Amino acid sequence: QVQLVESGGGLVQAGGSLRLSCAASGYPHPYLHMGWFRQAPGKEREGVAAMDSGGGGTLYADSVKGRFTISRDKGKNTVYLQMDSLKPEDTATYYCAAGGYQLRDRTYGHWGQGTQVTVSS
Repeated sequence: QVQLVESGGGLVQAGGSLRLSCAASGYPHPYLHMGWFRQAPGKEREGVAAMDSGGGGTLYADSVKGRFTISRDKGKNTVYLQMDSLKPEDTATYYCAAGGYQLRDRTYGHWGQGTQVTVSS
């Protein structure tokens, strides 16, 4: 139904900055949301950021407020995660998801394969 492709991950220095990209098939759902989630080894997956199709509505996990920014290029159907002031504990697989609500992972029915981010001190 909707396929999602993440890019932009890898090794980065602590204190540094990355921008992740998520390309999606078709067009953004008009009322449901697209989100970034992450899952570190041994831990449950957790929401990072989400937004609506207009782009006006955005929501962030407390852990990343003020450091990460979600946005869209409507010129495509690509959503971005700008990640600044990275910390070692931000190390995780980062996933793009579509068709869900806010940071409620169980409401999303489309998930990317995920992209590794490792933050090196």
